[PDB]
Amino acid sequence: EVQLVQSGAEVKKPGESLRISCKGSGYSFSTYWISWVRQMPGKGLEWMGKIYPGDSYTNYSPSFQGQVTISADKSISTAYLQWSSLKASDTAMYYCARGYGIFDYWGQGTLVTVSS
Amino acid sequence: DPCSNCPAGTFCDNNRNQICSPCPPNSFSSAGGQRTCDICRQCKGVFRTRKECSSTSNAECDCTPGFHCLGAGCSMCEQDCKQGQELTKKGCKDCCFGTFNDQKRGICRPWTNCSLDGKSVLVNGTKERDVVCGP
Amino acid sequence: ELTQPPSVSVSPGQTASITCSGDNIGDQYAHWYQQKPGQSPVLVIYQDKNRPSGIPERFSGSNSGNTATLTISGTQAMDEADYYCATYTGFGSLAVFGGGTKLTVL
Repeated sequence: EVQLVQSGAEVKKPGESLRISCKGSGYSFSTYWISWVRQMPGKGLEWMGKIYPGDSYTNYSPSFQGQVTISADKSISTAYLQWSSLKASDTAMYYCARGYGIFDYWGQGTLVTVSS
Repeated sequence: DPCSNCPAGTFCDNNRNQICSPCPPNSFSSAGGQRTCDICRQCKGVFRTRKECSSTSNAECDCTPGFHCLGAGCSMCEQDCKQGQELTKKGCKDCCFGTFNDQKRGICRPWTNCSLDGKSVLVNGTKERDVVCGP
Repeated sequence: ELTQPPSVSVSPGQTASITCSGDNIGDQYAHWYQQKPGQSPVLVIYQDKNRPSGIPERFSGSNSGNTATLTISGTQAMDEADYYCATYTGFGSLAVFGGGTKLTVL
């Protein structure tokens, strides 16, 4: 079976940097896009951007451009989402998903709690 | 609970006083204790039969040639295109200039800009192949 | 931008209609995701009208003009969830989710 397994919950302070991960297994990781999706508590899904891990080509939605960095290590079939300085408003669930418009597999989500 | 006595391939109908009854043809039950036999999946159109269904296991599909699987158990089929193309609602369309696709599925993506990392272009890109960068 | 009604409520057995409006969204493929509390989203409709195998046949979809519609006939309590429309735009290579619709069943 194909699986997207994300890293565990994070508890951080504002101004801290953070990188969370999403490991794909059971398929050719380098040949499917990986999208990152934000869901603030009680709010809707928001597409942040995507990466093609074969050559690490990345692009972002305009509201997340310059706010986060998406990266990948294809030798370990892992995609990453990172912040240079978290804000309290970054508190949210973050999902990784396979695809660019059709998201046929989803990670289990990573909760990030940012509190002063 | 009596319904646990019905193994896979049978069902325990809570009507008719919970008796084990065998799954009718073209239905199945993959686990014991089920209250109904599920309808066997049918692979039609873009879907193609990979395994027929038995009394204890659902049929399995892949996609007919020209299509590729998506989702667990190949629950969805999406049309192939050729290298140098991408799928749109209107059909397969050639990649835009400056972009490429080296697969029979997915979307086009831009050529690597070598200059941004102090690199030069060794091989120009095509609609099927990325630009090759050198030192 | 894809706009959905924040709430749709029905009684069991009634038809639930969830719209997702956007300018010329009928020119794109619309996909529909279902999300239950505490779970990851699950795709219930793809390419405006196609249903993945395993999704109850009471789920259907359409897309035309400036509106895509997810329809649940004979809605059941197990269908209570948040529903999100999504499209991909090649002009910019962006994916866009609608704001979401919370479906409540009496």
